[PDB]
Amino acid sequence: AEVTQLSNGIVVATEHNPSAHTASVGVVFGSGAANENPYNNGVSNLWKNIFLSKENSAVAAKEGLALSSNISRDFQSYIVSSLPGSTDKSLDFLNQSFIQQKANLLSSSNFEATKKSVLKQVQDFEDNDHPNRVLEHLHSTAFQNTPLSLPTRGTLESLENLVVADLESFANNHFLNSNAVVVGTGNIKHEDLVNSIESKNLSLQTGTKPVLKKKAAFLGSEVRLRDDTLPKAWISLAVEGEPVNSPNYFVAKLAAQIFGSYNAFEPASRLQGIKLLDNIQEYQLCDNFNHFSLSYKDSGLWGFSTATRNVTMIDDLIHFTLKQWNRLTISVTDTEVERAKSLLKLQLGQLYESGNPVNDANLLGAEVLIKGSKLSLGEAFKKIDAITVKDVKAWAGKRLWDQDIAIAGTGQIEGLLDYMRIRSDMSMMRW
Amino acid sequence: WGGFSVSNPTIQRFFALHYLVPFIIAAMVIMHLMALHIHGSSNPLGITGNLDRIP
Ligand code: HEC
Repeated sequence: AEVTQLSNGIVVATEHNPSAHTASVGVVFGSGAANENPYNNGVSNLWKNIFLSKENSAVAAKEGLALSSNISRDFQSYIVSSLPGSTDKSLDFLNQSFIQQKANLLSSSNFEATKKSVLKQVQDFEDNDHPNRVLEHLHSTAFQNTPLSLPTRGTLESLENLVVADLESFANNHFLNSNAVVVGTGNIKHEDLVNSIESKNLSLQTGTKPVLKKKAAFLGSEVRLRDDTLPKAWISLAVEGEPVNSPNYFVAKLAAQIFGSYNAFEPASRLQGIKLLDNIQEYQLCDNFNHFSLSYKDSGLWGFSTATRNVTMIDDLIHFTLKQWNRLTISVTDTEVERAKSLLKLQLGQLYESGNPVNDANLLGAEVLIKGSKLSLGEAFKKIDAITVKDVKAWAGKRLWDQDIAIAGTGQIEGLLDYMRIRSDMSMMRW
Repeated sequence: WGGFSVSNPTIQRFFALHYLVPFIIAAMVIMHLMALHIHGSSNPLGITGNLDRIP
């Protein structure tokens, strides 16, 4: 449970955990899809794909190393996993690919074979992964004409028109030092890694900063992707949430836990202590749903997602759910808040502490990049337990009560009523 | 008329009748609405409305 981080030339961050069996090293950049443009959208996803290409991947495999990378909105990360002993051979492969081979990975035979893969990849996504496709579109309309609206995997149109020069252009503007953090998780010590790094000098484009832009903003709107040939209806709905490093980051995350997630087929799920289940189970209004409090640097999204085959009662699904959310402003109970506290701790635990160093790396790098440090799991619990009913009520009265929303859906959505109908349910009549 | 000409039996039955008929119109208006509900309203384009309706 130690968050160690020191700066010499490069800001090095590590979180050691003795019993681990393995160790992971890599760099995480403070720039992701939210830094691209509508036309070069998909560059970051492309980088990730070449970094994992058959050529580069075969080199580290001989050495007994494994590769992993993830593209997000605010950040990007390249990671190399290894045994606790080869904690040095990872640092060689890292520098070899980001300085020496930052021109060998971009050959006219590799880039074309990779481009052909992300194209079949992103296409496959839009053709079949409906729930994620919808959540991606939710960000698209909620933050339109603003950074957060750009899909992480990029659009098929900005992708097929992307050239090697664009990769370089992006890389030379974001893969800088002042916008980077070298992460090390697994078992290796902070002082073990920091030495192998402060050994090899060379700055490589120092003093350079990435370009700036215009702040992200929420806009009440919707995008309806009707498709009557699909067998279900997938919809996502949300209000403007909380950004990371916000006084209410936790109240919000707790508020989502109150309604939580559900799966109509799993017996135990049907028994949960969520009032909403009394309303939706009578006529079986949906196969599943899940609330969330997504947070980013400039903004966030608080809402839920759901999938259903009861295409003639979608208005009741949406109506009941939004009536429950009304309660957070006027009648949420102590026991509901308490049930949430326990469950939030359990999930926040399983995330920050799993048996996989790669997840730890991403989380560590991402956090240190936005707030210059990581909040310890124990420090979180103290904040979570401190939340009162009054807090939830004040938060909801600001974020949920009579506030614009964003909607997105695909499939048999004829039954999803108009905007103003849904919008009206964000409140209740009173004397 | 109820007599030789328009007289006292006429106007009195006319009042009784004037009060009655409006309630028959009301019942007829309900049947009008029932008939309207099975296929719905038409629209200025003269074609189907089934592809885009609002509450
Ligand atoms: C001789 C014809 C006729 C008479 C008189 C008539 N209606 Fe209608 N009404 C129609 C028709 C036809 C429609 C269907 C309109 C459409 O959808 O194009 C209609 C539709 C309606 C509608 C739907 C909205 C609209 O205006 O289109 C209402 C309400 C209605 N009528 C009420 C009444 C009432 C109340 C009366 C009188 C007491 C009445 N109508 C008398 C022919 C009539």
